[PDB]
Amino acid sequence: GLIYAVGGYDGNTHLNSVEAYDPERNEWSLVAPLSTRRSGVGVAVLNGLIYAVGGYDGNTHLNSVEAYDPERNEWSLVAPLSTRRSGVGVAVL
Amino acid sequence: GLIYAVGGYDGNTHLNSVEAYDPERNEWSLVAPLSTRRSGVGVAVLNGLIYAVGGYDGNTHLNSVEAYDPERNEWSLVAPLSTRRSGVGVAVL
Amino acid sequence: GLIYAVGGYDGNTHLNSVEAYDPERNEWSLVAPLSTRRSGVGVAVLNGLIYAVGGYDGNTHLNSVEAYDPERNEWSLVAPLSTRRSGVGVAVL
Repeated sequence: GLIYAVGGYDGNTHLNSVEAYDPERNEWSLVAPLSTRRSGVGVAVLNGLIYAVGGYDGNTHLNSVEAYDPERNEWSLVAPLSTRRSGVGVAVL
Repeated sequence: GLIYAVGGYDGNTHLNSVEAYDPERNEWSLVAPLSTRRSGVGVAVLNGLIYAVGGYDGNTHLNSVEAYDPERNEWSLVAPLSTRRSGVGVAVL
Repeated sequence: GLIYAVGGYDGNTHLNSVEAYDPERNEWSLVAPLSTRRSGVGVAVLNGLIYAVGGYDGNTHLNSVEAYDPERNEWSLVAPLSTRRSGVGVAVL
């Protein structure tokens, strides 16, 4: 029941930070950041984990993928994509 | 059972417009626009509302967030992110 | 139970390729590509299909929309948006 906002680009850097919105309280709070800065990142939820797929870290388009476990507040890197992808769409089916 | 397309960038302006697709009829129709133009916007659905998170309005990267109620066809602004984020990934967990 | 990564931009071209992640095996595999290269594409899942909405193909911002049927491994084009939209957010409600 939370909305997670993962990465992106502010007016100054590509972001590794992640924040979560609680609609009951109308508040966002920062949680554990990604391993890598990622804008243009695709995000999906599968088996209670949040996957962050691809993006751009300021230095290169990314093929890496990492998964967030809310029960532990940590991200871990998993198998990368076949190709670097920023501006990627992600869905779970 | 509708697909909402929120904001974006055409070949001429960043967009505040929003349109909804009905697969039964293979048609898109325009609904109420966002308060702000937003490309690179993250969108998620929680408690029957559509949240539009961050993006870019042509003038600045955005920390603002707004929520759409389909029963009223209106968007309203809620608490902003801690940081401006365009190219942000959003998921609900 | 798979995560699909649709389109995007590598360090060399806008992408029509699509790959699917199986968390049980920690592997991605390439499936049928989109009709069009699409970065900045919005993706959502409705009635067992994956919709790819808008984006950019290297030549132009896109109003086209296509839908993937995993049982047939094919994409087909459906009704386009009213407006070209890349950097578009997409959700299903």
